[PDB]
Amino acid sequence: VHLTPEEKSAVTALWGKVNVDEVGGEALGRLLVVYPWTQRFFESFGDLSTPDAVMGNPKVKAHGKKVLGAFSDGLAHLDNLKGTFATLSELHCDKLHVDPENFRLLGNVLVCVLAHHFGKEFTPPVQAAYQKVVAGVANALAHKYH
Amino acid sequence: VHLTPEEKSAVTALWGKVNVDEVGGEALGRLLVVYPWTQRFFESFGDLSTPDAVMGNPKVKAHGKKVLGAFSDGLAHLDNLKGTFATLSELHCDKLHVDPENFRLLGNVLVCVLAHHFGKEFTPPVQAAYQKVVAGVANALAHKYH
Amino acid sequence: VLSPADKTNVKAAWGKVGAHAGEYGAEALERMFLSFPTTKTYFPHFDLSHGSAQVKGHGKKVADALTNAVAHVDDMPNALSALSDLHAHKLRVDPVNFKLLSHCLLVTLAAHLPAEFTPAVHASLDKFLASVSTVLTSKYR
Amino acid sequence: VLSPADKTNVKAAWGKVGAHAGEYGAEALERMFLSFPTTKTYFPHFDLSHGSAQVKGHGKKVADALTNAVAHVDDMPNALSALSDLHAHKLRVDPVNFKLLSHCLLVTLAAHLPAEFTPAVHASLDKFLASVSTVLTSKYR
Ligand code: HEM
Ligand code: HEM
Ligand code: HNI
Ligand code: HNI
Repeated sequence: VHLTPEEKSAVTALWGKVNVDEVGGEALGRLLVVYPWTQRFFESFGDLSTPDAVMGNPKVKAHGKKVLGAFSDGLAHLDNLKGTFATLSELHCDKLHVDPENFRLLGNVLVCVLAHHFGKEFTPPVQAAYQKVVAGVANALAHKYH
Repeated sequence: VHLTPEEKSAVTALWGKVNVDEVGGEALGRLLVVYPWTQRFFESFGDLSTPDAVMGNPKVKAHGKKVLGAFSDGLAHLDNLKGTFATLSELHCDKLHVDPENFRLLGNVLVCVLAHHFGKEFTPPVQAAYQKVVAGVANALAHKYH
Repeated sequence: VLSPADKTNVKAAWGKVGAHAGEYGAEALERMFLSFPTTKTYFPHFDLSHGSAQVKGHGKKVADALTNAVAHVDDMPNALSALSDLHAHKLRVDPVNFKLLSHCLLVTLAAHLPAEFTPAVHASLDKFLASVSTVLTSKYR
Repeated sequence: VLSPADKTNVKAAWGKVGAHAGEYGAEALERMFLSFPTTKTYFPHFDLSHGSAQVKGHGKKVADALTNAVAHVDDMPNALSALSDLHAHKLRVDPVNFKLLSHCLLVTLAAHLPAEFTPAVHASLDKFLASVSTVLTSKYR
């Protein structure tokens, strides 16, 4: 993927209505609740023992902000996602030791969060465009693993 | 996928020793035995009732040879697998209606068949090169799906 | 395994879906076909574009199967036995596709149930759909 | 579900493996790290140098657990209970990686058991490794 011009416009239009800080915290939080083995990377974040403990965890929210911030910046470069995320790919491999499968899990949780926030506005074609985006971003973040 | 010059040599060298008739028949046969739901695409091949029937089936053997022949041709296009399998990708999508996940399953089985034949000669580094190849071929065959 | 809280959450959420089950089933299928084009390989005999009568009808069948699974949440292997037979011996959908439909069902529920689709309920529904999927692929080989 | 025929094939094949199990476990790990480098993200604390004693030691542990699972093939959930606890609560390896290790174990067996690795035995071993993987991820959430 390979987004169509109509899909790029749809992605950009919806994202203009997104509070990136807020959606970021929500997405990372839900990742850790729905797939709790992903908590393995965040022992230093403190209390993750209940859904509320995770979702309201200040360090989770803070991290979610920086993660979706990087995601947001990448939306300006949909034709070169691999290059855009190359240094973050290398970092997540060499320094953070994060299985790239986690990027796929986060992408699908993000899509759920967008649907939750936007409701009927998150139409099936709009979802399809965002699925291309989160797949591209996950693939790009996985690309420099070795 | 991006093979190293050293891996390209290892792939080509091992393949020069491959009996495509045997390996092709064995690979398609084992696909149908190990993952029997894949038999859904080959009802016209006749008797697939037992493992012996599958492996000994003339149409299974003939098809396996043909499939591996196309695979072999792809080995001469390692820097452009997408281009060389573009036609077959469209075919499998639009005419054959084959879920591309099956390409990965076949790749798995092929690697097992190569290991079975070559034994200790199928070293971990040689396997790693061939995993790059089968992933590349599967991705190339899936690339034109729509 | 589904926890007591999971089962409470699934029953509550699906109960709220209520009469919309069939509509939401069809919407999840459409979302799947658009988002994951490889899933269309299982429906070459279908009209898959928006407003499809075949998709609407199939959505109802899928939804009704899920409703039955919820009603028998402690005995899904047996409640779904005939359906798992059909999947194993006829439909023979590759297991990866169940995750794709499950995701699209979650997206559909999130889009329609703002108050109900909490993180905990989200987690429970994902487990539930994974468990249903496991039952439906349990007889493949 | 593992059929009685599956269990016969697995017991026979693993019996042939015998005291080579530890060696084959290490080889399967080596094959996995090379073929599927993302799996190395679970071992940053390991020495992954060629012929690593730490990797060989881990191969032995993996093999011993599999040998125990073969010996208790009728009741693997109970036999692997402590190990499944550790995986769910501490190791927390993403489920996709179990298929990668399973494949590399099959490749290793195929390379060492030219006579025993028939299509039927291949199928049974694949089902067995998938079943072990299911038990090891059964308490994840
Ligand atoms: C859209 C996907 C993602 C993006 C764009 C992203 C981006 C980032 C960025 C910008 C940083 C800070 C880098 C630095 O410290 O120099 C970071 C750190 C980190 N990321 Fe990712 N990330 C993503 C997904 C994930 C996922 C899914 C996980 C694990 C489940 C993860 C685990 C981590 C960890 C553990 C850190 C270090 C946190 C710390 O400082 O304690 N990331 N990420
Ligand atoms: C490396 C992977 C593969 C390659 C290179 C390949 C290649 C080919 C080729 C060259 C043909 C004949 C094209 C023609 O007749 O014009 C073919 C046909 C076909 N392929 Fe594939 N194939 C691959 C994998 C698969 C898999 C995994 C499946 C299903 C599980 C599959 C299903 C079929 C079917 C059903 C046909 C038509 C057979 C018939 O005529 O009845 N292929 N393939
Ligand atoms: C991507 C493919 C795919 C997936 C993921 C999937 C997942 C599911 C799930 C998952 C939770 C459920 C509950 C479910 C339920 C059903 N499916 Ni699915 N099915 C799929 C492809 C089919 C196909 C194809 C048919 C046949 C439809 C037809 O009309 O020919 C089908 C038929 C059915 C029927 C009708 C049975 C009958 O006619 O007796 C039910 C019920 N199903 N399917
Ligand atoms: C790719 C990652 C991965 C996979 C797929 C995997 C799959 C498996 C399988 C599948 C059939 C088996 C039988 C198995 C068995 C074991 N693993 Ni695994 N493990 C994995 C990564 C680990 C890690 C990491 C450890 C901790 C090692 C250490 O010593 O720090 C581990 C620890 C163990 C131990 C040691 C337990 C103890 O110390 O009490 C056993 C036994 N395992 N692992």
